Amino acid sequence: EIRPTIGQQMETGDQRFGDLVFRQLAPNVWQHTSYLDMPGFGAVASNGLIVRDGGRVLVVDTAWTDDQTAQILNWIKQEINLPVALAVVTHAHQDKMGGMDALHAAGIATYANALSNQLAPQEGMVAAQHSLTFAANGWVEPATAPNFGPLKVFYPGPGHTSDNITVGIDGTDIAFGGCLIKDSKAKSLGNLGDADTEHYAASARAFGAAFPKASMIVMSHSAPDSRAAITHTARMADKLR
Ligand SMILES: CC1(C)S[C@H]([C@H](NC(=O)[C@H](N)c2ccccc2)C(=O)O)N[C@H]1C(=O)O
Ligand SMILES: [O-]
Ligand SMILES: [Zn+2]
Ligand SMILES: [Zn+2]
Repeated sequence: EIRPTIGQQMETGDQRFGDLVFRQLAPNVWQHTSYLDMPGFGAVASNGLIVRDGGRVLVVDTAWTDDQTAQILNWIKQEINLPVALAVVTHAHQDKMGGMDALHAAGIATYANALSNQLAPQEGMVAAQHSLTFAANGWVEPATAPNFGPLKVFYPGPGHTSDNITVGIDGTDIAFGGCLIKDSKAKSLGNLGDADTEHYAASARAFGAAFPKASMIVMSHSAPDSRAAITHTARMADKLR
């Protein structure tokens, strides 16, 4: 059993598949979890999403590595057995974009914030194939996100990074904050090295206001939580200013 140093532990309802863990969150939504092993420190878990939208699958975030991301595709083939149409990746860091080459090799169309694509090489990441742009209110420009089905992509402003984006799943209780949101019991906002400490709190609140209905808040390094994760993240961020 994988017991992360950072990230949620395995609980009942989790399925181990190769080096990864999968958890069903709703009839057509699963959380993928992958682990980066740091010698002398242990494993760091990272979470993304898998969405079945009719007859295709949509992915939110890669795993840490190409091989782990290929394992996600293999899990999809074995458990869902539908074509993977596209992926949205939520900023240019390894936990979110480390497996882009695996998606590209499989013929999967990839999308990221234009800024993520611009930062990608500087951050050691392969850029997505397509760039999302955003209105001043944070909502994705519709023509840059064609055929996204239930995915509602929102740029909340600079926080964890300047490029961080978020994704709601229409028809479900779920909104995904990626690395921007930490859980309601976290005492740290994680790595603030690339963070905007002035604007973080407003960005966390903007995420909450963009997806006001969502009751299940999914994030990169904790199990899904209530909206208290948003409130708590914003309150920790208030202390940075
Ligand atoms: C879990 C993290 C503390 S690390 C991760 C990310 N860092 C990486 O992907 C690094 N490439 C990395 C280096 C060494 C060990 C683990 C991750 C970041 O800086 O936002 N997201 C951070 C976060 O979400 O707070
Ligand atoms: O990250
Ligand atoms: Zn990051
Ligand atoms: Zn992270």
